[PDB]
Amino acid sequence: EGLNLVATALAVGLGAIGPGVGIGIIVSGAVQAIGRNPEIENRVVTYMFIGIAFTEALAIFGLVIAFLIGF
Amino acid sequence: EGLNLVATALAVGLGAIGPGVGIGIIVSGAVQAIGRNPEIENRVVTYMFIGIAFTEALAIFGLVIAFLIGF
Amino acid sequence: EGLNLVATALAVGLGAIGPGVGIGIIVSGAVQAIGRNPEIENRVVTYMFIGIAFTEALAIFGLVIAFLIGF
Amino acid sequence: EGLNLVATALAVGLGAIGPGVGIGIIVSGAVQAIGRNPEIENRVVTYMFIGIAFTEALAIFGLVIAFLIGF
Amino acid sequence: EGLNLVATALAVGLGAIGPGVGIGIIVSGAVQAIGRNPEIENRVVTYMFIGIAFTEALAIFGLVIAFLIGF
Amino acid sequence: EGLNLVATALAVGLGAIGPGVGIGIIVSGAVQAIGRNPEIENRVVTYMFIGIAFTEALAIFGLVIAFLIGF
Amino acid sequence: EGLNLVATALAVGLGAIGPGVGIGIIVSGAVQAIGRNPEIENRVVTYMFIGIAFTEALAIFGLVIAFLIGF
Amino acid sequence: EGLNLVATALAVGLGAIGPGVGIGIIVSGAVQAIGRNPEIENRVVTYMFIGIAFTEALAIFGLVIAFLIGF
Amino acid sequence: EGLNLVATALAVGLGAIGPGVGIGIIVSGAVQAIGRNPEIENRVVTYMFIGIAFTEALAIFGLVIAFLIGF
Amino acid sequence: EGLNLVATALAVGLGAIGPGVGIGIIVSGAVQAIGRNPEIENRVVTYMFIGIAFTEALAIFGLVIAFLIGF
Amino acid sequence: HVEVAAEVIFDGIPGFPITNSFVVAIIIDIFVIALAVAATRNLQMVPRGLQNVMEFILESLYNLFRNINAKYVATAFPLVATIFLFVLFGNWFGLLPGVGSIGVCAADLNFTFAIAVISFVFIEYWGFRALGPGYLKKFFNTNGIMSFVGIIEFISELVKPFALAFRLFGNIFAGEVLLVVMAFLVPLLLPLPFYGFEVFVGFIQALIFALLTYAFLNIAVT
Amino acid sequence: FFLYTGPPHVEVAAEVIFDGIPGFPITNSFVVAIIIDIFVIALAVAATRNLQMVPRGLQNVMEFILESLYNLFRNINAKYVATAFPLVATIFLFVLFGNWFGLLPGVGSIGVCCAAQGKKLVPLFRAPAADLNFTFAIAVISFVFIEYWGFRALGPGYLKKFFNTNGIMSFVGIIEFISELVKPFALAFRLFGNIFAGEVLLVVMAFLVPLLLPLPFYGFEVFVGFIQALIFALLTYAFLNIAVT
Amino acid sequence: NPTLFIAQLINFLLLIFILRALLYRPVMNLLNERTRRIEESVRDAEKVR
Amino acid sequence: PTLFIAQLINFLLLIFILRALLYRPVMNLLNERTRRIEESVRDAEKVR
Repeated sequence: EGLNLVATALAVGLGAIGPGVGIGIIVSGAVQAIGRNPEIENRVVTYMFIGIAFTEALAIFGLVIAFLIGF
Repeated sequence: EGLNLVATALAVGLGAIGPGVGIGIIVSGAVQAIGRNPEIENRVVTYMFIGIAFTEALAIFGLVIAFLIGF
Repeated sequence: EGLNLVATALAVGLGAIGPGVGIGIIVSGAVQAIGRNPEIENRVVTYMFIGIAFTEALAIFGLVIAFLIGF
Repeated sequence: EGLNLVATALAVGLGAIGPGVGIGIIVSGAVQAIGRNPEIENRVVTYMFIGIAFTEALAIFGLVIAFLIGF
Repeated sequence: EGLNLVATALAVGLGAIGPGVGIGIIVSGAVQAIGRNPEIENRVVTYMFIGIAFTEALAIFGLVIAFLIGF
Repeated sequence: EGLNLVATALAVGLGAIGPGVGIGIIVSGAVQAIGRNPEIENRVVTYMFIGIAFTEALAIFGLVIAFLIGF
Repeated sequence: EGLNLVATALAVGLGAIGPGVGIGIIVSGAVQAIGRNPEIENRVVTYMFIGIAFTEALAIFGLVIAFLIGF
Repeated sequence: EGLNLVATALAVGLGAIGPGVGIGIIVSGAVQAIGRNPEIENRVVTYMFIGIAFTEALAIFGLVIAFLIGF
Repeated sequence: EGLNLVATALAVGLGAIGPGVGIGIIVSGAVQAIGRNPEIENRVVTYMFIGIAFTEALAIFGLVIAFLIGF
Repeated sequence: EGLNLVATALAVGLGAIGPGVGIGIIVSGAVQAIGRNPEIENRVVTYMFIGIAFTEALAIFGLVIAFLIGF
Repeated sequence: HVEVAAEVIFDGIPGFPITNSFVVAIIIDIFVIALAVAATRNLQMVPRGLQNVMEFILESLYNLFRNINAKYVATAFPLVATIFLFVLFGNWFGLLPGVGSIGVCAADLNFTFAIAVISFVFIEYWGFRALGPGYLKKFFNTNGIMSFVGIIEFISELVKPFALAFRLFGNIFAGEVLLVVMAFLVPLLLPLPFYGFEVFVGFIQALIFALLTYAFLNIAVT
Repeated sequence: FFLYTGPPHVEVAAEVIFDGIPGFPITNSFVVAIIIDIFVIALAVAATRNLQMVPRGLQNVMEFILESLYNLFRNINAKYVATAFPLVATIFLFVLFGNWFGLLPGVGSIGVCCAAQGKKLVPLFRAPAADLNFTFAIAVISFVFIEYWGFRALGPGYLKKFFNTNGIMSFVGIIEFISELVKPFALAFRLFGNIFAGEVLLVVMAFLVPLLLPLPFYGFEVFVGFIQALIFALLTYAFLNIAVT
Repeated sequence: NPTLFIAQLINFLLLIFILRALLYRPVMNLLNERTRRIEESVRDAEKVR
Repeated sequence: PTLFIAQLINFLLLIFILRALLYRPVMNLLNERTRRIEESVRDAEKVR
């Protein structure tokens, strides 16, 4: 009917707006803290990646729901 | 009818957008705190987890409601 | 007329949107405060839990609407 | 029809996001102030409760309609 | 039909996110200022309540039209 | 036909928000500047009121257009 | 039908919140700028009104177009 | 029919939403920076002109899209 | 009934929303940095322009997709 | 009908918004860290590059699914 | 079962036989007069409670207004005092004080509009009295390029009292609706202290209305 | 520059099957996975070489990569830096291999019988990263390894991390356990969406104007695939450390 | 489907085990040996002094 | 089909771009790693 296409579009758009500013401020805070001290930069670089991964997982859930709707 | 598919799209998207920026703010503030003083990472990281879990609780509430509407 | 499904989807997602970033900002402030004043946990984490309790309580009221759709 | 339930869902969703992020900002400002100095905590907590009460008033404004539509 | 009901839901629900974040930010700034300078506690409180008077006025602009459209 | 009612609800729904976030942010800067420099006064306040007026003009336009279409 | 009224509602509502808060950001930035240094107040005066004029030029595009919809 | 009217309303509103907060942040950053120190006034003014040009580019893109849909 | 009209309008508006809010924060940060120290100069100019071109690409997508529907 | 075209418009716009706003905070944090400890120039180059790479990863997810709806 | 209803009436038209808003106002006035009688005749040099209300309410508000605007708080002291010791008292009487709109065989729009009309008359009388042409200042003057919205600012000020009346009627009416909803489902307030939250919200709304009147007066000053 | 022709059409699918099903059910993903494993084994054999501390020689590159991965794992934690290092190194250069070979000439057209008929021309490439089964298996294995490591290190700790996290009133458990459980599914879906999305892009975007449009797209896709492989490798260790911590 | 997933998991596990035994064990051993040789050489320089 | 030709052309262009983009930096890094190993060997010889 075409409303499934609307559902997929809405799902991916939501899953894209969600983590955009998220990962943005993530890496912003990461580079900030690195500039404050390049000594503990490795530890914070390790710690920010799980935060990136959770947001990416939410985005992936949004995308795979659209794919599931497609099939 | 396609109302179920748009329902799942709305559920997952509107429940995932919040926790995305949420995780963003969480790990952002965590990384500024750790770079500022990582001697207390032991607790800062623990707080991040408890907070990460709290926002992921809402994330999985949205996801499980989307799954339930999908089945 | 299956508007109940989209109704509960929108309710859960768009009630969970806010408390997500609310948890994010409260724990950003708290991790900053701990990176300033660690031993104050006994009071600051109490205020943390109070603010947390309000947030997921509001989200849980949204979830009660989601279950009212079940009713 | 189910449009009344959609109305309730939209009302609670839009009435829960607002105070949901509100109280988060409230407690965020309060906790940065505390971490800055835990000597004015009495006044800080009083103003925080005032803000929490205003946000709760907004939440009730967006929430009572959910039951009113049921009537 | 129920389109007037969902219109009431739109009227009351919308115009809540912005005033909610405003209620957040007003006291966030106020407590930051008062912790930064407690000698201005009276003036900061007055400049907080003026912002209250405006943002709650916007919230009630939403609420009054919600009741007008409701009846 | 209630579509006009929906249009009015949506109109005022976003109409009374512009200042909401605006008075939220404007007061923050004002009180922070006052705390930074309490000597400067009445100039920040004149700019404060000018900004408040310019922000709330949009809300007034939204409300008056809503009234015009509602009557 | 009332779709013209929906068009007016969208025109007045959307495109107003953006400039509505942009004005607040402008004036707050100017306020802390002068608070930190009042000797640059003349340049701040020159910059304020031009920024406000441009954001209001976006807002008036939003408004006059709605008047055109009204005819 | 009316679909073009609401289409134009949505176009202008969603083309004004972005550049509004855009120019707001533009001017806030510019006034703050020039308040930090004079002698870079010409350079910050040039960057200000670049910013307003880039925001008003998208503004006029939305405006001319709506204008062309008008015919 | 003219679905392509609203499709083009929505595409243009929701493509053009992003770059303004991006470029605002973008040049605000760089101009604050250069106000702190003019040494980086062109080096920061180069860091800024490519970042702005990245969102210009999304603006191009928003315009082009509407153009395809428009012709 | 053009509901699929509306789906493509929604997908592209609402998938462009997220990365578009995010990269702004990304490169703003980058230039801030340039202005404060530019010793990390290589590190910030790498980290901002990977952060954006995630952002247009989300963007290209949105664009490719939008094409699929258009396919 | 929800049974809430709107008590909208016409102030210009004669009072209705029921007159719920008028009855509530009369009850609030009677309670205030009783408190004043108890605190006036039985008044000592250092009274506790009887003079405590005066010291902690009237003197505190006068000090706050003087801090906000000294030498103008004195001029409009009656207006702020009238805003105080009222509205909040009417809401306290209307906060389910043994009736709750039950057993019948501020929320009024007309009253709020009249209060805002009094506020705007306070503007037209006192504000810009020290200047006369102050209302015309920064409004389409020679510098009207930077003050084009100045007349729009005046209109907002004209709309500011209307919004104040709306905020007086709003929230206060909301509290009534929330209490009615709690009675219909989950009675005895709610799991949270609904009644206490409503009372605090009404008190905060009255204080905010008084402060808004004082701030509007100060803005009219400059 | 112009792209006068070449835009024949666009076609995508969830996955692709392969031959050999009679003796044992084989999908094209299994063929791709076997090829990636064979290439990895060949690289290790060449990397080993004489193994007499030979500098450079194309083995120093593999040695440096392994050393960097070991340093990253050590920085993440040290309780299981040695025992679990082979586990993370298994994902490293294997997810990377899956991301690679997607830009090979006709990667999406490999094994097509032929646009004339396409009767049984199943593309026998089916990039191992671009298959839900492989990602699901990898995530399940990683979650099982993390759970076993937590049980072995602190068996009471794994249970007390949720059940006894806060016995009085509420507790971090349940929500924490639910989040960890979603973490395996989240990791699986991450690999499912990644690589598959890159292939869909390389098909659709290059279907129109296949000249300098697919080039930056493939560069970004390769960078994203390497980033995703590194992210999964680091996230396994991060989850293990969080369980230990 | 599920059988194919199980087969892929088994193949990946076998390849990973073979690699850990042969390359990862030996590559790590070689790198550690080189580093330890350098460190013990610094110790031998100390002994030389 | 022609999709294979397009993919081959894109892969060739990508390889040509990458071989000049940072292949020299990669070679420099590899040479540096080999130099570090050789320096360790030389240091061992010297100390012994």
